[PDB]
Amino acid sequence: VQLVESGGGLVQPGGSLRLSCAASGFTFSSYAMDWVRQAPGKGLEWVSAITMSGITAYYTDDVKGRFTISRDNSKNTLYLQMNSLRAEDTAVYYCAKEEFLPGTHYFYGMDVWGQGTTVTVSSASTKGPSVFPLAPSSKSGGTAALGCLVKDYFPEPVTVSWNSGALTSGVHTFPAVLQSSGLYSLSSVVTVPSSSLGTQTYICNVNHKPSNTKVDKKVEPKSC
Amino acid sequence: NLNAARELFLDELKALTAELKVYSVIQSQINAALSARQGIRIDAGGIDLVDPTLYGYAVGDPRWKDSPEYALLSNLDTFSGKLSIKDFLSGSPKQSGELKGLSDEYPFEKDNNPVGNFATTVSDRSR
Amino acid sequence: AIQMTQSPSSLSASVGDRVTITCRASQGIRNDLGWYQQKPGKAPKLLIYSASTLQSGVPSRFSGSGSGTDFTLTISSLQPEDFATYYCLQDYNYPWTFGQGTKVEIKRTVAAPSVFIFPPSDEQLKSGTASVVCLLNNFYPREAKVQWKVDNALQSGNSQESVTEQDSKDSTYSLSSTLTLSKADYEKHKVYACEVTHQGLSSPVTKSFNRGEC
Repeated sequence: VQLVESGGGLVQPGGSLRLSCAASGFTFSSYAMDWVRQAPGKGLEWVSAITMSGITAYYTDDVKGRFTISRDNSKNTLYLQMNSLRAEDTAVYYCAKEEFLPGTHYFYGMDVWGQGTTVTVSSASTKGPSVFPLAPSSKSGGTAALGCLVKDYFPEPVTVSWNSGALTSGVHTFPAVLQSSGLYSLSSVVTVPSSSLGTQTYICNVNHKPSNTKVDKKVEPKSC
Repeated sequence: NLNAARELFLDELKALTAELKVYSVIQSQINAALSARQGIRIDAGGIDLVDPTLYGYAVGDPRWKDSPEYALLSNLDTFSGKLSIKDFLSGSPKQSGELKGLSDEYPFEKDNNPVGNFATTVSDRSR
Repeated sequence: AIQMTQSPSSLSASVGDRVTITCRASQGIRNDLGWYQQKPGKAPKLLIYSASTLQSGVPSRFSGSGSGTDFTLTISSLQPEDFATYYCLQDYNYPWTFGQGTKVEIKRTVAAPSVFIFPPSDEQLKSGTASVVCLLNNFYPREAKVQWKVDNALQSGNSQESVTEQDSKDSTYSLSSTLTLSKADYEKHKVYACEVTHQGLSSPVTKSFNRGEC
């Protein structure tokens, strides 16, 4: 049994997307189907269901009159037409097969899920990050913190490594936060011995695949 | 004059008895659904009411076409060789009138089951 | 309509403990309630349906209970694989609705955050914005108050936080608070201070710098 979602991406407020879910390895026309979404950091929200026949659709309140669920049983495919999109619709959208009690149409839950497809609704244009050093403290044979501030990029994700992957101990790369500008921002930091701040070089390597930008950045102490 | 009038009233009584028979067939599909906590399609995906077997006739029996059941069904607006439950219920002419704006299915739900509400709508015509 | 309220929102326990999550409906939903497990960056998995029936393949330590409005997922002897978030779902009425979720985190001894503060880089200040970053590193529990003071003025509504997932090595958390100001407002003040209250710290720890003093 398998469900593969597709059709997610980037769209502006007021725009439209069509999600597809391709079913295989079971009789698609015999089971009811759902969309479930999960916004970043938040929990699960049931969005829509449709009967095996494809004739009767049900919707969660936020979505009524904006989204339309449908299916094509000859194509083994489930659809979600998303119109009048807004920022709050930004989420991973999961496709899910309903199961019935044996010999019934008595629905009890979703026992097979897809891997999900991401939808991002925003006014922002695609933009690479600015990387700034978080330069190690003035005071410290102790331990010192040291980092990179990866600021004003869009959309997610960025990856960050230190000294090309050679430095992994004590690294904490943080979940991004959405700033009020519509752009994301995050910091990666590392804890190292104070002694090394003269000898050891620290470069953070920041990849942002959506903009096709990589940025390497030295982080040295301040001028004294 | 008098024996002719008798036979028209037998033909009227035959036709009504046939209409009631079709409602019985529909109503028993609806109860089959209710029993299995199941939904029912009433469009082309549901049962075909132009089917000899439903009314006691075997498949190739030539007197099926002369039956009062086939007389009723094949004279409706909606008849097209086949006849869905919705086609029959919405079709005219018949003495229970018409039912407009029925959906193509009534699915099992857990509260205010639409199958149950359809059962009631159909039951208020066999009256 | 129907609102599901799980509790607790999160919960700490060790391998072997007996865990118990609760889900409450605002109206009667019979036994028409399921439990799902989710782990980070993965699809949800059905564990229990019809209030108490085990999905096949789910191990016997999981068990479900309840009727009407009050329900209960129970893990009898918690295992490494069970640290995850759990959601309840009612399907008695449309719209079907989920509970807000219950995270099951790994429990350990209290540990204090080492705190660090970072001024804006000179390079950023060319752009016209100033970002001051406070780092709490490797602490437990997750609860923590971080207060920005600018010349002893408690700052409000101009900072954002972010937290790592519990660490695979030492089960700690780390936190980043980022205070954001215009270049203008940054240069108009002198003492930039991050105050950190947390259980492992006997009294609040402050870290600070003075603007421009290396």
